[PDB]
Amino acid sequence: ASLATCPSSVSVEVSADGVNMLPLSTPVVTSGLTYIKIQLVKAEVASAVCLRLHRPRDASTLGLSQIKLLGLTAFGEDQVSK
Amino acid sequence: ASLATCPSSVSVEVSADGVNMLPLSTPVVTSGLTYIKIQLVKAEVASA
Repeated sequence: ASLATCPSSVSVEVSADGVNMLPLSTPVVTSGLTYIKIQLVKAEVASAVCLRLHRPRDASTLGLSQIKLLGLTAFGEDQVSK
Repeated sequence: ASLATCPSSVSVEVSADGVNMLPLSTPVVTSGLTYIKIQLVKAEVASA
């Protein structure tokens, strides 16, 4: 409804062991985006994730609706050619 | 109310004589801006 409060850029840091927190890339810009998709080409073994959301371009507040964490569990063509 | 449709960048061109249309600068990004302000340091005599 009011995405003027959407963060300008978000920086994701992951932790397989849950303590060593390492960045993944430069903060991806998110201003003016209705649907935030961050694809991971390589599926990452993660126990802890830190989301550093930066201040919006023309706002001092953050308005958020839902966080989804899409992944696979341990037991939940090109792969043979090599 | 719904600024998801706000343009990403605007490129302003002026014409003192109204025919020779020429750019002023690189398009300034504007996505996620509620108030679009372009300050002109040197005031410009523009007809178009």
